[PDB]
Amino acid sequence: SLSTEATAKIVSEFGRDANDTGSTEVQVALLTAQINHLQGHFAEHKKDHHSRRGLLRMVSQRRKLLDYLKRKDVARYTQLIERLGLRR
Amino acid sequence: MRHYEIVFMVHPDQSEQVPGMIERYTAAITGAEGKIHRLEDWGRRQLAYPINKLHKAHYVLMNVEAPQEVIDELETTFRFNDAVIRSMVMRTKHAVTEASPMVKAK
Amino acid sequence: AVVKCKPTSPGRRHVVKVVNPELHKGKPFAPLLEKNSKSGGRNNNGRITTRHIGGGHKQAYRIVDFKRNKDGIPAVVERLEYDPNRSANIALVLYKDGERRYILAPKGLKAGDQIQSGVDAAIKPGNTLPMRNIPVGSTVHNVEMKPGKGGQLARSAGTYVQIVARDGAYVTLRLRSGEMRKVEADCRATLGEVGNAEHMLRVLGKAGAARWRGVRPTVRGTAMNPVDHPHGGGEGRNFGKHPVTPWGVQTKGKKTRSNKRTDKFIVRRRS
Amino acid sequence: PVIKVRENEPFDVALRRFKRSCEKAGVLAEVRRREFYEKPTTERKRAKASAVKRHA
Amino acid sequence: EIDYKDIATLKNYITESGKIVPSRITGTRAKYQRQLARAIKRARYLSLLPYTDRH
RNA sequence: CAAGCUUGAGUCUCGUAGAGGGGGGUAGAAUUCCAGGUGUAGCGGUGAAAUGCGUAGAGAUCUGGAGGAAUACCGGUGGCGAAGGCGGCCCCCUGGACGAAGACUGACGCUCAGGUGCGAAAGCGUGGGGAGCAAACAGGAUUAGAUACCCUGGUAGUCCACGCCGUAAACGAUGUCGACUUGGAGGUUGUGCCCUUGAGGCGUGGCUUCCGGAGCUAACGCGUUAAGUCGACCGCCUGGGGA
RNA sequence: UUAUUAAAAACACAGCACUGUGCAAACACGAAAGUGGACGUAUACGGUGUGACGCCUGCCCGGUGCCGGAAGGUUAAUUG
Repeated sequence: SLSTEATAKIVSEFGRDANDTGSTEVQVALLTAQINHLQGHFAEHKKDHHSRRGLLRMVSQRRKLLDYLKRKDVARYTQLIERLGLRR
Repeated sequence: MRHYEIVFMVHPDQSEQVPGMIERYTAAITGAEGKIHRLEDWGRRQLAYPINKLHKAHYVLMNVEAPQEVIDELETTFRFNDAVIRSMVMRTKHAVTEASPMVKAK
Repeated sequence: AVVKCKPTSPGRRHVVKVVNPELHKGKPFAPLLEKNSKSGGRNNNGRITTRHIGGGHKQAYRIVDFKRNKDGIPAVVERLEYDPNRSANIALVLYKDGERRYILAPKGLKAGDQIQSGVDAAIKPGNTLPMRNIPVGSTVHNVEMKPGKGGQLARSAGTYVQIVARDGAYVTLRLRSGEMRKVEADCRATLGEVGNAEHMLRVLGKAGAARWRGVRPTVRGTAMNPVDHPHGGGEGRNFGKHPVTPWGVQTKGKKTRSNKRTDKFIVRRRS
Repeated sequence: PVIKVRENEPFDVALRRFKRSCEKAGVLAEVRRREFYEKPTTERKRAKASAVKRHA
Repeated sequence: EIDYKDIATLKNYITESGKIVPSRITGTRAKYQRQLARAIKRARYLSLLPYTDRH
């Protein structure tokens, strides 16, 4: 998974505090970082279905978090999807 | 920087090339900002079974903390060195600076 | 990559071509080109000595360095180039002193890789060493059979040779034909295997595609008259005889190797 | 199952010791087990049945 | 704390023919039995222990 | 609709166990084959035989070599995985689960037609590889016959890379999620407490095997891992054949 | 493709298979030198049969051929 330092950096830049590790923005950012990191692994290991299942779990969890955020506050949703480079 | 435990056997006829091999390996490990936790020259030991029609191989043990590039170079060196008849690199959880039983027997 | 063309024409239906986006799209290196005139399979008597040769696209000969005797000096690969004279691709390398040469492109090589020949070269694909300095079991190509003569074995696309044993002044090689041969250790070889391995996957697709390569049609002996071929004529389709060459030598089984000079180097014949 | 006939022992006790050692090593059972192929389902069912009958 | 280099200790968990003894005979925990099996296999690789009584 | 809350659901910290997956390397035992030494008339196989190999020197034994496949002992109604499945050792990449004490978000949840993905073995396509085993096939037996069981061989296949196939008694013949309801003996994996007496005792989680109480069931049996008492959603059934 | 009575179902063909060939290659033209094969090197080259693709390609090694075997029998020049 992500190292401790990368996780701390993401939590700091996406959270309202250094301890706000549960915010929707922090969770979506961590999931996006893990997906982007896994992208390179699966480019080389196209036959790793067992890990791709966890990758798809991460993708679906990020999708549900983004849906909840868009339904809750669309402004933060837009800021997040522009800061992370989403929307296909 | 992960910790590794390196054990390699040398041909018995090449026992005096072992100090030079150790010198080169420590040079390569510390040159890459790595540490050496333990280094033990067990000397010649009777083999439990013949390896390449040989008995009485020369054993050396190393405990190093080094990146993966230098460890890959060390494995390549072991593979291409004809004097090293057998080697094995293993990861360890933490640094090991305690004397192994082979030298703890004395 | 291996791509199949869409059947927009009966001649294009079965064409399967090999595309390589890394090949140089441009003219080859001029100082390493020569005139390569066609022969039509005719010898100096003007007679056809090898049938089914003729026509095809004009080709210029690339001077490929098969000796690799520029030791000690590193070289970098500038680009991979198409070579019409062989099935493999060739790489234009640039030595440190400014000399450019053509070598057979091994598998995995790309522009920017660094190669070197000599007894001190590192063991990696592209390097050339005397076979006594190469570990037993390794896979090599462009092998010499006489020291300093130039590589002659494993030069086709995708081919390679593995050193199976070394003793005294000789090493034993397993050729791509499955034959075990002895070669003296001072002969040189290049690490790795020849690139363009998917060359065998291509399908020409139409009769004209073979004509571009200078291959004229092959007439079956049984389709001729008795004066032309031992397989003769007959009312209808008749064979009734053992298959032979146009000159009466039994094909399909009869061994033709007769060379007592080189028998001492053949450890075991192919099978 | 190496048996070295030590001094001051008759042959019969050495032979009986050799048999005891070769049976504690389980070589005959193994070479009788390995002479025919047992499907993975068959060996799993046999192990399950043996574990079930080892309950008394 | 089972070390493949501790052949004096590993020889207590192998038979006279070099085979690993089952955990039911020595009554050792499953976790330390797995550690012992791994250590014995590694020591067999390093030719510190025999694979069999033959070689 | 608006604002909340933390108990459902997630994030972070530190660790734990594991044949979870993908890639590369390597080790030993054994089978087969090749070459040679010793050695001589049998070997192999079966209920018994014969086909088969063997005086051109087999089988046995010893030495060297080649190649492929699978990993004895550990090993265990043991472990991991959604399922199919996963078993030498080492390294590289990587998913999930669990536990301790906290911090964080604040219903973000459950189920899911159509849809998509994974999916044993056999089978198919291309290129390799091929020791053992072995559909088809051949021969020897048995038999009234024997297109079989048994024997001697043996091709595809089994193995690798990449695609396809999408089926199994794919089974717990038991859909997923959540709550509640007496017990006993174990296994495995964390964690806490105590002159730690001990490989100790006492708690507290996760997964797991057997027995059994109420209850339920046509019965067999299930029984806190329910086939008991309920709730949400889905799939499916409507006599046997035809099918 | 039968110039000048036959244009076709014949020949070729891409594809397939077998087989030979380790490079001074096999093979071919050459009393020879040499040349072609090829400034190529088994993913290459020659020969033979078949003839895109799809589904496939069963049984027979007695005869003839080819390949392997080397014990034995027979057997040339030579030897005398």
